[PDB]
Amino acid sequence: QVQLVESGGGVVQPGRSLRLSCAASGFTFSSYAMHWVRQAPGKGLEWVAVTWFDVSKKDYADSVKGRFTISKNTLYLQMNSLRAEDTAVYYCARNLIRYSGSYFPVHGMDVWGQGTTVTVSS
Amino acid sequence: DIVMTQSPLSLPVTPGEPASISCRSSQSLLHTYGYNCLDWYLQRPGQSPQLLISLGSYRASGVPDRFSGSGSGTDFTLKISRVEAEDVGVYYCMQALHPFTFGGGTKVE
Amino acid sequence: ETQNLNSGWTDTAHGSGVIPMRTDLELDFSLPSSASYTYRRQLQNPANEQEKIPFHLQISKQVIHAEIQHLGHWMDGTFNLKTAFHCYGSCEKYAYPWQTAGCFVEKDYEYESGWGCNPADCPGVGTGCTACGVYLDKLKSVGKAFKIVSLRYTRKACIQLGTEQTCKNVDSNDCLVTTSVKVCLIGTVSKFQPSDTLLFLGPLEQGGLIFKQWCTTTCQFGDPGDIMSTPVGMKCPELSGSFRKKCAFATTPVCQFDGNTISGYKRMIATKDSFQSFNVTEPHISASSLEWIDPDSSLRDHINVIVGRDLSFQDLSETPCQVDLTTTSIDGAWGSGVGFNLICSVSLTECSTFLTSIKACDSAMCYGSTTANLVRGQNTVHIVGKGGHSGSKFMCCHDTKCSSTGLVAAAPSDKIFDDGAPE
Amino acid sequence: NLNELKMECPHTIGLGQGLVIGSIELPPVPLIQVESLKLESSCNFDLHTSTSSQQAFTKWTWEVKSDLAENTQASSTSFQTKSSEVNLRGLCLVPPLVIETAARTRKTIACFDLSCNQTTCQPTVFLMGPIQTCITTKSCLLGLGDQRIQVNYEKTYCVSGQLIEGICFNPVHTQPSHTYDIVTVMVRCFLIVKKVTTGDSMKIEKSFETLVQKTGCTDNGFQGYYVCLIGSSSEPLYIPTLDDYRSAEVLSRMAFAPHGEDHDIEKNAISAMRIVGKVTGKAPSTESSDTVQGIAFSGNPLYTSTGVLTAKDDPVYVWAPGIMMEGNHSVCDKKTLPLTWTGFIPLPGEIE
Ligand SMILES: *[C@@H]1O[C@H](CO)[C@@H](O[C@@H]2O[C@H](CO)[C@@H](O[C@@H]3O[C@H](CO[C@H]4O[C@H](CO)[C@@H](O)[C@H](O)[C@@H]4O)[C@@H](O)[C@H](O[C@H]4O[C@H](CO)[C@@H](O)[C@H](O)[C@@H]4O[C@H]4O[C@H](CO)[C@@H](O)[C@H](O)[C@@H]4O)[C@@H]3O)[C@H](O)[C@H]2NC(C)=O)[C@H](O)[C@H]1NC(C)=O
Ligand SMILES: *[C@@H]1O[C@H](CO)[C@@H](O[C@@H]2O[C@H](CO)[C@@H](O)[C@H](O)[C@H]2NC(C)=O)[C@H](O)[C@H]1NC(C)=O
Ligand SMILES: *[C@@H]1O[C@H](CO)[C@@H](O[C@@H]2O[C@H](CO)[C@@H](O)[C@H](O)[C@H]2NC(C)=O)[C@H](O)[C@H]1NC(C)=O
Repeated sequence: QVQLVESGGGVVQPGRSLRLSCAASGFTFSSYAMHWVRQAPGKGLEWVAVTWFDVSKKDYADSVKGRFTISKNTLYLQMNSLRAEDTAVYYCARNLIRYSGSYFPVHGMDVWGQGTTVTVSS
Repeated sequence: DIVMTQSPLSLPVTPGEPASISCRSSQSLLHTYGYNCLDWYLQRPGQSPQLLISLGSYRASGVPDRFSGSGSGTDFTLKISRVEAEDVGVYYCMQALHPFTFGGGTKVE
Repeated sequence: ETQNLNSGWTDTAHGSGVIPMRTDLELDFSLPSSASYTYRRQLQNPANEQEKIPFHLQISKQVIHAEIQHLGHWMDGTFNLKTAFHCYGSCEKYAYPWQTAGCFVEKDYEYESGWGCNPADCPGVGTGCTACGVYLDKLKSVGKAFKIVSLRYTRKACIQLGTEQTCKNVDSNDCLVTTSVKVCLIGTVSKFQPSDTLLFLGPLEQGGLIFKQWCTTTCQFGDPGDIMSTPVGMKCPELSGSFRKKCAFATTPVCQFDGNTISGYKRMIATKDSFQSFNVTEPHISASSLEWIDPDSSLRDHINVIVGRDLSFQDLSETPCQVDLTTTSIDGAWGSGVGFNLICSVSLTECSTFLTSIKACDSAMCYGSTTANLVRGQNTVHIVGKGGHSGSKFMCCHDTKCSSTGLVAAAPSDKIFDDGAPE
Repeated sequence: NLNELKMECPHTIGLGQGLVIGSIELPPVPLIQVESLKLESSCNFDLHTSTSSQQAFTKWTWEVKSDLAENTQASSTSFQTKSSEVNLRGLCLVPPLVIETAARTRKTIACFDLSCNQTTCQPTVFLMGPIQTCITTKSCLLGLGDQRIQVNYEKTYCVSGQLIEGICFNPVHTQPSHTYDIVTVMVRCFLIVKKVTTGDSMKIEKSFETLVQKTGCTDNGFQGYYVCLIGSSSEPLYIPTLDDYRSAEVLSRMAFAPHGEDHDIEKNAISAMRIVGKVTGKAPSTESSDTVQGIAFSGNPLYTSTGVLTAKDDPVYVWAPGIMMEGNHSVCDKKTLPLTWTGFIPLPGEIE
């Protein structure tokens, strides 16, 4: 079957470091784009980053650009200089895209991970 | 800039009636390829988000016929006929291209 | 001075050359390969002229030894072009039967919107990768290839001096040195060179082809040796060329290829007359060397022979080998056309063995000769000749001793013979 | 329209041994007409009728979803697959010992296999019999659907080996030496179902998993073997035979080319197709879970579309038009074995 499992979540102080991981299985990692979507406590949904066309192109959100880097068939997310406003549950999702360097979806994020929790407040 | 606006932040209703959710964008979501780059997601209380509609009106696989997507340009709408008990959760529209901005949430109960 | 002998028989009259050993008997001559040499003289002591010793020099055919590297089997192939458009996602690797081919090269094309080439048989709008590939199918072995590391040329030298006999292989660096006779192979000219590649389309004794340019480091489809089947596995060439993404019927994406589509074996077959071929006789191959006899006079040797002046005539003429000849049978007919065969019972005495030659004369001239190693007792020798006229009773002659009986015939090689008889 | 099936016979018939075999590709027929196909004989030999009986196949097809919105982009869920049982008649389903003893029983086997895409099937007719039928029959006319097949028996050189520079070389009969004159001969193999009560000796799929060095598979319960014929005339070959070098080489070629040669119509020579995607199915269709997988495609008919599941010893026959069934021996689950297999085998050779 296909599924996504997250790990590496924890709780640290502002300015430190943390790295999340997303192990994929059941589908080709070069045919689907891989997204990171977080959800602050009691708040809505916020897109974080994405990688597509195997792992040669990457994009990030403005609020995080330059601080996170999206790197076994597993997906990583290095969270450096994690300031205190990134407190959220981070999800791992896939979606099908046209086979090109230009990101364009064929359908939305169909299968998600169970999510991992990371809170930074001191 | 670009932001998404969702109507009723809360949509309480009984089981077995129609329901409507609107989602309005700052700029046009109609792509040159001819697709509205907007998705519809649902998050149950203890569950991760799930896919309902992709690219404006294309019903996702495994989603029953009661859900329906429509709209063009900037004014999009999510129709659900005969609301069931399983439909409880928060609804989110999402832009399908980079600026991936979310609607903000619409609660149903 | 050297003397370039050639193979063939020459009609000679009766006689046998006698050489009085006042000086060292020196022979300098060059003979072609695949040509056996027979030099026969009677060596006579200047003092006591009744001391005559037989000298028979028999030089066998040239065998050529080549240190070789086994390169494996050359392989023919079929150029097959295939295009696979994925309706979604990436192009899968080793997921389809055509990717089981012996060797292949694929190119992955991105989906470009606005190209217009959208097939109508995908379940929707196809947006996946286009996998274009060249696949070499139906690989067959067409022969073995060997690379020449080094070359060495030997000739078997057999000598009958008086009552003594010996046979020894001689090459360039190992001259035969006896107390009385020295046989030196001084040089050898060859059609084969080191680093040459020998290709054998069939068995060893069926011939071969010589390749000066055989693929090694950079191997391309169409080169001599492009596809090789080695013990470690399949060694494959680069498929020189490029892919071009085309559109057929404004619907289905199809790829085309600009470059060579003819295998190296097929391009060799179309130009086979341009490759040096060579015939092979009595081949012997190991894991490190190849041994054969060229039968096409492609090789030429240069031999030097020295017979010492001070022969031990007294010890070499103790019990001289005595042979007796009786003419018994004759096959074939006469004349210069059909040729004949002469059966003769030869009986040697005293000696255990004796290397000599029996000749086929008539009343005036000899038309053929046969050299053989006589074993003590009775010997049956067959002689092939050509010639004769009414009343020419064919008989067998050892030097000048001919059988008393003579047989007439009916109505209508690559050897060298030199017994000193008058022409 | 008619098609000439040529039976390339050896010149030595009275002193000959083994069988003579031939095959021919027929024009494609639509999918609806497949179940009513009957192979008619009218020949002058002794036809074995076992293959002319009905057998249940799990017809496994794919198609685009009928309720597909306009401009819907292709995905893994934009199409569906389905399966149902259907009776097929005339396919190459030879009982054991039939081909092996055909020389003694003097019987002739005639059948066909199917290579299909989404809408049509191309039949490949096989005909094999005793060497002596090259004289007693000589000429005949088979029939299948709307097609007739002119059968000609003609004496042919090097029917069992390969021509090297004009001289025939046959495979070595046994292997004492090392590496020498290699010939490349065509083999046509046929799957045989044969169960035994206790041992693992008939689990041929375990031999393939050994050759590809795949450990831990347990879905290899099928019991059977293959009967191969070399060239156009030879004695039947049992696969696998543990002391026959030909058997080990034929088995090795199957392990690394499970679908064997294609039955392509190389006219036009434009090899282009569309890969719909990886699919799974229920075989039999009354199963509660998926039992077979493969690759759905769109294009001209290329490879065989018939096989058996390697999981069940009770043979589960699958007819998957438009789907290349999973044949890679390195997987453990949902793999299949083909009904017919054509390949080219490199073997040590010797002159006739
Ligand atoms: C069932 O499913 C499995 C799993 O999907 C599948 O396994 C795959 O098998 C293929 C071969 O059948 C494997 O691919 C081979 O990989 C080796 C190793 O690749 C690395 O190393 C080489 C250098 O050693 C690098 O060049 C390469 O980029 C990798 O880093 C390759 O060596 C193989 O290439 C040779 O064979 C090709 C034909 O398959 C030739 O086209 C190619 O030119 C290569 O030829 C070689 O020839 C000389 C020999 O030394 C050499 O001098 C040349 O330079 C050249 O290297 C080949 O790519 C693949 O990894 C497996 N995938 C897995 C295990 O996940 C089965 O194939 C499949 N079976 C069936 C029947 O469907
Ligand atoms: C190898 O031997 C063959 C003969 O066995 C040579 O080919 C013949 O050459 C003669 C001489 O001109 C021709 O009359 C024949 O027609 C040729 N063919 C045959 C089949 O006899 C061949 O030339 C030899 N190879 C080399 C390199 O000399
Ligand atoms: C499946 O194979 C059949 C047979 O080749 C294809 O049908 C042929 O299509 C060509 C061109 O459209 C016609 O000229 C032939 O007359 C057709 N033959 C038959 C028997 O119908 C068919 O197109 C293939 N399926 C797909 C999806 O390509």
